[PDB]
Amino acid sequence: AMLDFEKKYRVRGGTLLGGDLFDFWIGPFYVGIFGVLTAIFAVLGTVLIIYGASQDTFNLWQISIAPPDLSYGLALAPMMEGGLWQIITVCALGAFITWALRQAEISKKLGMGYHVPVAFAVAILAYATLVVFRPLLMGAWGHGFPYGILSHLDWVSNVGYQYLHFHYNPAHMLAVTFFFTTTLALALHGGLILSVTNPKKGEPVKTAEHENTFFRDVIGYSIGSLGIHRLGLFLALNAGFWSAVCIIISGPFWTRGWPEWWNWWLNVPIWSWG
Amino acid sequence: MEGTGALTDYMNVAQMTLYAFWLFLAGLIVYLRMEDKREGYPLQAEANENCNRTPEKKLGFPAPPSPKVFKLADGRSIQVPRAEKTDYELNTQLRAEPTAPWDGAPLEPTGNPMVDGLGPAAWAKREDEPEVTHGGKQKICPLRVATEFEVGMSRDVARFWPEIDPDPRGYQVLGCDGKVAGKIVDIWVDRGELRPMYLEMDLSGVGSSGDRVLLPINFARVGYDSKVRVNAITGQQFTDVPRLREADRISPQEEDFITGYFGGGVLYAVPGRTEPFL
Amino acid sequence: CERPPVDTEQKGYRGTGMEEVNNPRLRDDDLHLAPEAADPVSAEGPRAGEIYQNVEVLDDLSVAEFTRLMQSMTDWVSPDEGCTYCHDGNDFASEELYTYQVSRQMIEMNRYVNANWDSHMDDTGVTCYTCHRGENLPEESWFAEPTPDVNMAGLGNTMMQNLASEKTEYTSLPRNAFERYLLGHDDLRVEGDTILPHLDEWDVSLQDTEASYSLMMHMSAATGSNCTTCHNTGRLGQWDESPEEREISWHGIRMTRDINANWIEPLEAGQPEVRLGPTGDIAKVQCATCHYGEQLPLDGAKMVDDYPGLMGEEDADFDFLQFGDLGTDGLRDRNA
Amino acid sequence: LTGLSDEEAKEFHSIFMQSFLIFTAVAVVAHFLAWAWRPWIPGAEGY
Amino acid sequence: MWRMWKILDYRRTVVLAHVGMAVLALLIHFILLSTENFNWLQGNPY
Amino acid sequence: MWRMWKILDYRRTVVLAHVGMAVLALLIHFILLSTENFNWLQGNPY
Amino acid sequence: MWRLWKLYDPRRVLIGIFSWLAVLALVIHFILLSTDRFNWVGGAAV
Amino acid sequence: AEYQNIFTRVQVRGPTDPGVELPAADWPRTKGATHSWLLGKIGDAQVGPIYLGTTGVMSILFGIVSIVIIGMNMLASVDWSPLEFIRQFFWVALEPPPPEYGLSLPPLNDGGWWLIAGFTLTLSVLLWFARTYNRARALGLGTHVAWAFAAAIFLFLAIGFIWPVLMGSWAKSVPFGIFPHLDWTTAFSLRYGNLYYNPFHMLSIVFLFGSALLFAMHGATILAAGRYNAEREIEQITDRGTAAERSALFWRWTMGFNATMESIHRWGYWFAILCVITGGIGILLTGTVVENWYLWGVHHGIAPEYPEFFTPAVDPAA
Ligand code: BCL
Ligand SMILES: CC[C@H]1c2cc3[nH]c4c(c3C)C(=O)[C@H](C(=O)OC)c4c3nc(cc4[nH]c(cc(n2)[C@@H]1C)c(C(C)=O)c4C)[C@@H](C)[C@@H]3CCC(=O)OC/C=C(/C)CCC[C@H](C)CCC[C@H](C)CCCC(C)C
Ligand SMILES: CC[C@H]1c2cc3[nH]c4c(c3C)C(=O)[C@H](C(=O)OC)c4c3nc(cc4[nH]c(cc(n2)[C@@H]1C)c(C(C)=O)c4C)[C@@H](C)[C@@H]3CCC(=O)OC/C=C(\C)CCC[C@H](C)CCC[C@H](C)CCCC(C)C
Ligand SMILES: COC(C)(C)C/C=C/C(C)=C/C=C/C(C)=C/C=C/C(C)=C/C=C\C=C(C)\C=C\C=C(C)\C=C\C=C(C)\C=C\CC(C)(C)OC
Ligand code: HEC
Ligand code: HEC
Ligand code: HEC
Ligand SMILES: [Fe+3]
Ligand SMILES: [Mg+2]
Repeated sequence: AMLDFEKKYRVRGGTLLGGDLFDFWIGPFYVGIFGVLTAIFAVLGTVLIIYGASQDTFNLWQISIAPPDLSYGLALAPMMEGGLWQIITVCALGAFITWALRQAEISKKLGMGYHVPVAFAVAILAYATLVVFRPLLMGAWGHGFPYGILSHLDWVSNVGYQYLHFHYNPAHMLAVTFFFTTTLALALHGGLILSVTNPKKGEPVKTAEHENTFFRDVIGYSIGSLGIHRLGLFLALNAGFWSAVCIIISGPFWTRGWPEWWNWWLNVPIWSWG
Repeated sequence: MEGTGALTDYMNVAQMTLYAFWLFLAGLIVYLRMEDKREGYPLQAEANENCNRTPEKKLGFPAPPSPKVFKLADGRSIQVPRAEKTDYELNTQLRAEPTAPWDGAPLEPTGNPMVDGLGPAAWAKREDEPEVTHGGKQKICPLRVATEFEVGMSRDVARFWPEIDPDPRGYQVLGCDGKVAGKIVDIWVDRGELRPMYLEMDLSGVGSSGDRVLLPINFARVGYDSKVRVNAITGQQFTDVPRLREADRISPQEEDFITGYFGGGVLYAVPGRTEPFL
Repeated sequence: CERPPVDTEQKGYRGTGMEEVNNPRLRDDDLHLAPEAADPVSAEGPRAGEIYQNVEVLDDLSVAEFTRLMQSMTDWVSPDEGCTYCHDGNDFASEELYTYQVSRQMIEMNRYVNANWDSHMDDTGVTCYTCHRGENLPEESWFAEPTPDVNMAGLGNTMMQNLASEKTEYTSLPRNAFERYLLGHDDLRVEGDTILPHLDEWDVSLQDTEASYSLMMHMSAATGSNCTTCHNTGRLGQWDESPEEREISWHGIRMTRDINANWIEPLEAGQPEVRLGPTGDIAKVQCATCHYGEQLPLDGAKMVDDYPGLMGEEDADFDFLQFGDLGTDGLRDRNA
Repeated sequence: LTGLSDEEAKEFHSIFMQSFLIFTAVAVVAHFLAWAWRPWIPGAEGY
Repeated sequence: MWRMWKILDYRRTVVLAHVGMAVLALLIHFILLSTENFNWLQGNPY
Repeated sequence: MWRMWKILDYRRTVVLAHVGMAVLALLIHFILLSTENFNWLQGNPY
Repeated sequence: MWRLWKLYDPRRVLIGIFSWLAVLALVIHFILLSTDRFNWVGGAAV
Repeated sequence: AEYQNIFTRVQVRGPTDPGVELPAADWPRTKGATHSWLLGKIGDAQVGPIYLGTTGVMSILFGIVSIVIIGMNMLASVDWSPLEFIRQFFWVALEPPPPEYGLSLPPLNDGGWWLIAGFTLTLSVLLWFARTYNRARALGLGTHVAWAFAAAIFLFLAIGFIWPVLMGSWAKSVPFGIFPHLDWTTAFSLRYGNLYYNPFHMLSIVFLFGSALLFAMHGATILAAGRYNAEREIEQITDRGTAAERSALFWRWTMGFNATMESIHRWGYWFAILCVITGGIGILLTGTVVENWYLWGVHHGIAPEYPEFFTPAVDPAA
C-alpha cells in the first residue's frame, strides 16, 4: 500500500550498488542493496545477541554481551569471552553504515540532498568512537561498551568515574550544552509551528510574519524558518561530534581527573593574583 | 521491602508511577501516529498488491483521525487531507510503466520524466492563487516590484568584500555540463521569509534572450567568479523549465512545477545518474 | 593534553568499565625509587639502652644497629644537614632541638604502624623515607582549612566549598574533608542501605555527600587510582561488588586517622611558628604522604626488614575498629 | 535629531540639572549622616 | 580633534564610553577592596 | 512637575513603579527575615 | 551641554540613568552588608 | 558539487520589520532594530526590536536582582578580587543553606542570600512564562511555546524547590555556580545510589536523546528538501507541496512510517517536554519514595549480575 500521493515518486534509479536487482519496495520500505545488507547485518546481530542472552539470562534489562578482557588486546576473542561482542560490533557497524548508504539511495531517488545520511554519519561516528576508535587508541577492544540495556549504564558510570568527576571534561560540558540547547531549540521550534498552525480556536492560521514577530517579541531575535533547521541540525550534530570528542580524549589524551585539567585556567598569568 | 513508598510486599510508588507513565506514553504514541496520518491517508492499495486483484484502502494502525479544518487568513476553511489534492493524485495518469507487475516494482518513465512529473521531477497539486503576506502584499515577488529590498545584507560587506555578500544580477548561468544557459536578470524574494527564492534568468545562451525562466536558489551555486553553476540540469535543459503564467507573480503550484523540474534533473538530466556506481 | 600510549589495567569484570588508565610518561621514577639498604651490621653485645645516656625508643638494638639506624635516618630526613639536624652539635645526649623530640615521636610512630597496621600495609611497612623521600618535610602534608567565623549577615560564605583547591583535586568540593575523616572520624557512608527511604534513620545531606566525595577525589589522585579501582560505581555502596583495594584502603583511612590523631597532632604544641599552617596547626599526613600518587609506596619495596629498630611490638590494645567505628578507644580526646 | 527644539532641550537641561542638584544634595546629606555614624576613610593605624 | 567626530559616530561613542568607564571604575574599586592596604571599608593598617 | 509626564509615559511609569516597588519590597522584607535582629517571625532577642 | 537632549531621546537617557542608579545603589548596599564595620542590620560593634 | 543549504549565499535586505500589530493596550515595542550580515548567513538577519511589557519588565527586574545577589556573593567569596573572580569563575557559587536549618529562613550569609536568589529567580522565570504566554496570545498564536517552557520550569522547580521542600531542608537544593551545580548533580547520584537506575531518569534520557535525534532528523530533512521550499513549513501544512511529500516519503521508505509537516513538530514538541517532565518526576521520586536506586533496581530485577573477576572486598565495620 502507498500514500495517495506516493505512486508517482516510486521510480527507478538512485542506487549506489545493486542497480535494478534490489531496487524495489517491500510494503512501505524501500529495499535496495543496502537494505538487504542492513537486514542481514541487523538480524545476524540481533539473533547473536539473543544467543548470548540465552547463555546468562533472558531478563531483558540484564541481557549483556560484554567486550573481551583487556588482556586480549586487539586479538579476536573466544565467542563466550567477548568474541560474540566483537562479531555483534562488526554486524552493528555494517548495519549502521548500510543504513546510511540506503538512506543515500532514498535521498537521490526523491531528489533530496544527502543531509540525512551525513547527519546519521555523525551518530555512527560517535558509536565508532565508542567501540572502535577509542578502544584502538587505548589498545584493546575490551574498552568498548557492553551490549546490554542496563550493563552499558554501568560502563558509562565507571568510565565516567575513571576520571573522578566527568562533569569537568571540557568537551563533555560542550556536548551537554549542545544537547540541552538542541532540545530547548526543539521545544521552541515544535511549539512555534504548532502555535501558528493551531492558534486559539476561532483564529486563522497565521504566517511566518507571526513566527518572526513572536521571537522578536520574546527574546529580541528570530532565526527564521530556514535558520531554525540549520541551527537545529547544527546543535544536534555538534552534540554528537563533541560527544565523540569528549570520549575519545578520556583516556587516550587524558588519564588524570578531569577537574585537574582546569589547572591551566587557574594558572593563567593574567589572573593568578599570587 | 519496607519504608515510605511501599504499596505491597513488592510494589512501590516509583514503580507504579512508572507504569502510569507507560500508559500515558502509549496514549501519546497512538495520538502522535494519528496526527501522522493526516497526509496521504487512507493508503491506496493497488490491485496488484491484493490477492483479489481489486484496489482497496488501508487505514493502518492507528487509523487516521477525522478531517481537520484549518481556518485561513483570507477567510477560507480548508479541510485536511485536502479533497482536491487526493482527487488529483488518484486520477492522474502517470506517463510511466512499472518495471514489473508485482507490488513494489519501481516505475520506469515512458516519455520525458522531467516534464511529466515522475519521481524527483514530481509536483504536488497546489493552489494557483499567488500567496500574500499578512498585510496583503505579494508574498513572492521579484525585486523589480519588491523595490523596498536591495541585494546585499551589509552595504560595507557588499562593497569591500563582495565575494561573501554577492549580487548575482548579471551573472552567467551554467548547467551541469558546463554550458552557458543565459544571464540572471532579476531576483525573486519572499516578503515574509526575507530571503531570495528564485533567480530569474533569460535564455540568451540556449534560446531567446527575451524569454524568462526561474531558477530556484537552492539549485543555484552562486560562485565567486560571476558564474552561477546549476548541477541539477544540463544547460540545454533550461529551455523546458516551466514558464510563469504571469511574468510578475508565481503561484504555489508554479513553485512546485519549477522546483520539481530542477529536482528531476538529479536523476534524468544526463544518462548514468539513474545508474548505480557499480 | 596527553597522548597515547597509555597503560591500562582491568579492575573489574569485562564490560563493567572498571579499568585503570595511566600515563607512563607522567611517572617520576625517582621519587618512588627505594634507597639501597645498608649491609646488615652485627646485633651482638650490649643493647643501646645500656650504652647511651638518653635513649627511650631504640633500647633493644645493638650499638652497631643503633648507629646504622641513625645514619639511615639522616639520609632519609636530612641528608644535606647531617646528624646535627636533630642533635645539638656534639652533645648527642641532648634533647634541646625540637627536631629531636619530633624525631623521637616519629620513631615511636614508625614502630607503631609497622607492628599494628598490616591490615593496610601488609608486609611492606614504612620507613622515615616513605614519607620524607630525602626531605626535611614530607612534600605531601596537609593543614586544616581556616575557619573565619563568618559574618552571618554578609556575603560570599563558602561553606568550605566553591573554590578550586589542590586539596579537592581542583573541584569546588568541600575543602575540609581531611579534617572530617583523616583527623576526625566522621561517617563516610552516603548511601541508604534500603530500597525505600527511612528519612528519620538515614538522611545524609548532599553537603556530607560532597565531603565524602572530596575525600575520594584525594584518595584517587593520592594513590594514582580512580573511583573504579575501589568501586563498581553503578553500585557504589556494595562491598561485594568492590575490589579488595577498597577493604585495604578502609584501613588506610583509619591508619591515617591514627597517625594524625595520636602521633602527629600531639606534636603541634612544640612546633616552631614557621612550620605551622595558617590555623596554627601541624602538617598532617594524607594518603599521598606515603603513596605520592602510586598504589604501592616506593614501588612496594619492603624496606622495614633491612633496618631493625623501625618495627615495634604488636599492641594488645589495637583494634582498627576503635577509630570512630563502633568505638573511639584508639583515638585521644582532641582529634578535630 | 530628536523632536526636541533648542528651547525644549534647554528646558529639559535646566530641570535635569536641578534634579541632579536635589538628588545629589540628598545623597550628600545621607553621606554626612553616614560619616557621623561610622567613618569610612581609615587612618594609617586603621580603625 | 573635532574631526574625530567625522570618523567616530559621536552618539555611539559617548554611550560606549560611559558603559566602558562603568566597567573600569567598578573593576578598579573592586581591585582596591581586594587588596589589604586599600580596602577602605576594612580599615587595615597601611 | 507635571512636565515629567510630557517626557515619560505616565501609563508605563505607573506600571513600572508598581512592579519595581514590588521587587524591592519583597527583597527588603526577605532580607530582614534573614537577619537575627529583624526576623520578626523568629523573634530572636534584640 | 544642553544639546545632549537633541542627540538622545531624554526618556531613554533617564531610563538608562535610573536603571544604572538602581543597580549601583544595590551593589553599594550589598558591599556594605559584606563588611563588618558597615553592616547596619547585623549591628556588629566597632 | 551541489549547494548544501548550510549558509545563505545571496541575502536581500529591506526595511526593518516592525512586527505584526499588537492590540491597542500593549506597550510599544522598542525602536531599535538593525540587520546583521553574520546572522543573515544562518537565517533571519534582523536583530530586534523587542517587546517589554509588565511581565517582561518585572521578570527582568526579578532576574537582575537574582543575578546581582549571586554575582555579589560570588565576588565576595573571593575577597572582591576581579582577577580571582576570573580565576575561580567556574568554581564560585552562592551556597544553599546548611542542613541544620531545614525549611526555615536561614541567615543571609548561611543560605539566606541563596534563598532570596532562588525566590527572585523563580519569580523571574514564572513572569517570563506569563510573557511567553501573552506574546503568543497577543499575536493570536497557540500557547505551545509557553507550556513547553512551563515543562522546563517544572523540572527547575522540582530540582530546586519542590524536592528540597519534600525532603524538609533547603540544603538538598542546588547552588548557583558552574562547577558547584555539577558537584550537586554528581553528589545527588552518589547519595541516592546511581540515578542511572532511576527509570524516569532513563525515560528522561530517552526523550533527551530522542530530541537530539529528532532535531537532527528533522533539521537534516528540511535542509535536504530545501530545494522544494521545505523550510516554509507553514505553507506545507496548509498546502502540501512536493517538499512535504518527499520528506514524508523519505522516512516512510526508510523506517516504514512517516509523519506530516505538522505531526513532526508534534513529535519534537512532546519529546522535548517529556524529557523535562520525566526528569522532574524522577527527581521527586528519589529521596521521597526511593532511597537507593541500585537497590530499587535489584528489587525489580534490572541490575546486571557480574561473574567473579576480583576478590570481593569485605566491609571491616560489618
Ligand atoms: C558518571 C558518568 C558521567 C558521564 C560519563 C559519560 C561517558 C563514559 C559517556 C558519556 C557520554 C555523554 N554524556 Mg555523560 N556523564 C555524566 C553525566 C551526564 C549528564 C548529566 C545529567 O549530568 C548529561 C546530560 C550527560 C551527557 C552526555 C552526552 C553528551 C553523551 C551521550 C550522548 C551521545 O554520545 O550521543 C551519541 C549517540 C550514539 C553513540 C548512539 C549511536 C547510534 C547508532 C549509530 C545507531 C543505533 C541504532 C539502534 C541500534 C537502532 C535500534 C533498533 C531499532 C530501534 C529497531 N552526561 C556523568 C558525570 N558520559 C558518552 C559520549 O559522549 O560518547 C560519544 C559517553 O561515552
Ligand atoms: C548525532 C545526533 C543524534 C542522532 C542522529 C541520527 N540518528 C539517526 C539518524 C540521525 C540523523 C538517522 O537518519 C537514523 C534514522 O533513520 O533514524 C530514524 C538514526 C537512527 N538512530 C537510531 C537510534 C539512536 N540514535 C541515538 C543518538 C543520536 N542519533 C544522536 C543523539 C541513540 C542513542 C543516543 O542511544 C539511539 C539508540 C535509530 C532509530 C536509527 C538508525 C537505525 C539503524 O541504524 O538501523 C540499522 C538496523 C538495525 C535494526 C540496528 C540494530 C542492528 C544491530 C546488529 C543490533 C544491535 C547492536 C547494538 C550495538 C545494540 C546496543 C544495545 C545496548 C546499548 C542496550
Ligand atoms: C523542553 C525543555 C527544554 C527547555 C524549553 C524551553 N526553555 C525556554 C523556553 C522553552 C520552551 C522558552 O520559551 C524560554 C525562552 O525565552 O526561550 C527562548 C526558555 C528559556 N530557557 C532559558 C534557559 C534555559 N533553558 C534550559 C533547558 C530547557 N529549556 C529544556 C532542555 C536550560 C538548561 C539546560 O539549564 C537553561 C539555562 C532562558 C534563556 C529562557 C527563559 C529566560 C527567563 O526566564 O529569563 C528570566 C529573566 C531573567 C533571567 C532576567 C535577567 C536577564 C537579563 C540579564 C536582563 C537584561 C536587562 C536589560 C534589558 C539589559 C541590561 C544591559 C544594558 C547595558 C543594556
Ligand atoms: C558582581 O556581579 C555583578 C553584579 C557585576 C554581575 C555579575 C553576575 C554574575 C557573574 C553572576 C553569575 C551567575 C552564575 C554563573 C550563576 C550560575 C547559576 C547556575 C549554574 C545555576 C544552576 C542551578 C540552580 C538552580 C537549579 C537553582 C534552583 C533554585 C530554586 C529553584 C529556588 C527556588 C526557591 C524558591 C521558589 C524560594 C522560595 C522562598 C519561599 C518564599 C518559599 O520561602 C519562604
Ligand atoms: C608519614 C606518616 C611519616 C613517617 C613515616 C615519618 N614522618 Fe616525619 N614527619 C611527617 C610529617 C607529616 C611531618 C611534619 C612535616 C611538617 O611540614 O611539619 C614530619 C616531621 C618530621 C620531623 C620534623 C621536621 C621539621 O619540622 O623540620 C622530623 C625530624 C621527622 N619527621 C623525622 C622522621 C623520622 C626520623 C622518621 C622515621 C623514623 C619519620 N619522620 C617518619 C611524616 C612522617
Ligand atoms: C580506594 C583507594 C578508593 C578510591 C580510589 C575511591 N574510594 Fe570511595 N570509598 C572507599 C572506601 C574504603 C569506602 C568506605 C569508606 C567507609 O569508611 O565506609 C568508600 C566509600 C565511598 C562512598 C560512600 C558510599 C557508602 O558506603 O555509602 C562513596 C560515595 C564513594 N566512596 C565514592 C567514591 C568516588 C566517587 C570515588 C572516585 C572519585 C571513590 N569513591 C574512590 C575507597 C575508595
Ligand atoms: C633525626 C631524625 C635524627 C638525626 C638526623 C640523627 N639522629 Fe641521633 N638520635 C635521634 C633521636 C630521636 C635520638 C633519641 C634515641 C631514642 O630512641 O630516644 C637519637 C639518639 C642518638 C644517639 C644516642 C645518644 C645517647 O642517648 O646518649 C646517638 C649516639 C646518635 N643519635 C647519633 C647520631 C648520629 C651520629 C647521627 C648522624 C649520622 C644522628 N644521630 C642523626 C634523632 C636523630
Ligand atoms: Fe521544522
Ligand atoms: Mg557543592
